[PDB]
Amino acid sequence: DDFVTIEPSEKTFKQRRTFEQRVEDVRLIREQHPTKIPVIIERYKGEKQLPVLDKTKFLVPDHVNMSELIKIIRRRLQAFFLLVNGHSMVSVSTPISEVYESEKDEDGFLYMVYASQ
Amino acid sequence: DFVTIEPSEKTFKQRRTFEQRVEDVRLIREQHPTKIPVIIERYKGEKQLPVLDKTKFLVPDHVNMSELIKIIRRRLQLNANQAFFLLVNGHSMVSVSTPISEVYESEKDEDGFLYMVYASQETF
Amino acid sequence: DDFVTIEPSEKTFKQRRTFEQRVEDVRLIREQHPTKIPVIIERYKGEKQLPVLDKTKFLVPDHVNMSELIKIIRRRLQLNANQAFFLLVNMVSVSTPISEVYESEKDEDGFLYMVYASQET
Amino acid sequence: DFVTIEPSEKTFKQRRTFEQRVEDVRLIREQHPTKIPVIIERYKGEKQLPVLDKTKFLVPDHVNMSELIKIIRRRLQLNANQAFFLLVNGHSMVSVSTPISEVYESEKDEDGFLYMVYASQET
Repeated sequence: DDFVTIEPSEKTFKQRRTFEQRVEDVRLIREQHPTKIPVIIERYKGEKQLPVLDKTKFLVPDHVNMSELIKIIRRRLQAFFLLVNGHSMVSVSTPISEVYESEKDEDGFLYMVYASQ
Repeated sequence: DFVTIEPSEKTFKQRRTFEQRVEDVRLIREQHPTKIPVIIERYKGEKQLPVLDKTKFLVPDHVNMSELIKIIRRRLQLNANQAFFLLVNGHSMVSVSTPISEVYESEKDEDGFLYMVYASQETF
Repeated sequence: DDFVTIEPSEKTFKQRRTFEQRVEDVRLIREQHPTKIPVIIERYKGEKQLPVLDKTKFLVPDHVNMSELIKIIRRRLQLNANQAFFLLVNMVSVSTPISEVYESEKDEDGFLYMVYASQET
Repeated sequence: DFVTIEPSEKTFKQRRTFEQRVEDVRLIREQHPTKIPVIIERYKGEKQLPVLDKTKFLVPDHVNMSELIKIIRRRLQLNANQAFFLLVNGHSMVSVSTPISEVYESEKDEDGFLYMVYASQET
């Protein structure tokens, strides 16, 4: 009745922050952490089996391959797909720095979604 | 805000189960029957040589330790004046004339990989 | 309380000077210094760990080899021995005199181009 | 009229103790030997220019003041016509071609930081 629904989060990262805000975000973190890759990791739009994670923004050291990042997200989530830009599978031995070079967004973030296989 | 990931400092062996590594060796043997699977990493306390990016190597059966030493020396861009040691299983010093197929059958790990570590002279 | 590292202009040498300009730069410096090799040394585009070099254009005596050049640039960047620095031409033998590397690896414009990174690639 | 809200604002030196700052520098010296630690703040009575996104900077040794001025003008997103002065210890350096590593050796503060203030007027 008189209860208020207090909650996050209707919108994704790109919907909650403007392009100019995201560009400056990436600039600052790359200037402060030059050897880390800024990764946005969100739940796939359709997903309902896997749970939502507390945090969506990750600083990933250059040399960590996708396999270790997948393991880290698996543990944080407590059949798993980590899809770059919402659709792309990458070889799990690719270092995150190489994924960044080829798949980074125009805003400078690297976007990934996780989803049940 | 941002979650900072601390990278694992585990070696190749520590990152994979025995089942996984034995399977790896089998597949390598299937697809590369004339190659020795060699894991080469930096000596744990090394301070006079940098870390190489690649640690997983496929080495032809017929070469000697000297040829493998020269290949890794060149990846490191080392000078002739610069001492360099390749320790099998982190502690075994092999005659450079020894064929690698011989080092493999004699020093390979239980998992089927041949493990080596590289170090400078100042480390000793 | 985290520092911001500043970067000066990161336009590459080939973006800063046209082909015709670079050919003329080489013609002039080679007639001025016939025993020296004109070398362009630049940080790899993806490299962030190593600092940017203060200069791009180097005149390297004919007899100096890559091993000595690497030592000199490592000192210019104030690197410690355990820090990775890999210097790639446009890998070549580090004992070869740069005059011989120049003859076999020089660019169409007459410069010898090198790039450095924290990985051997 | 308008009510002018004027609250005091702490500078970097008022936010961090000398022992905090002097150790920050000594450590930056170890980790970034080719860089100069610079504090850049807006002049307290500045009436035109906006606030810079950050205060603590590492500047490569070879960058001269002319280059640094161009970099900060870009960070502030200024029009070309907007006046901008980058004052080292409150004064403009006559040579804008001296490497900041040399500026550091004559202008650093006791804590090891090199302090700059920017303003739209040189006096």
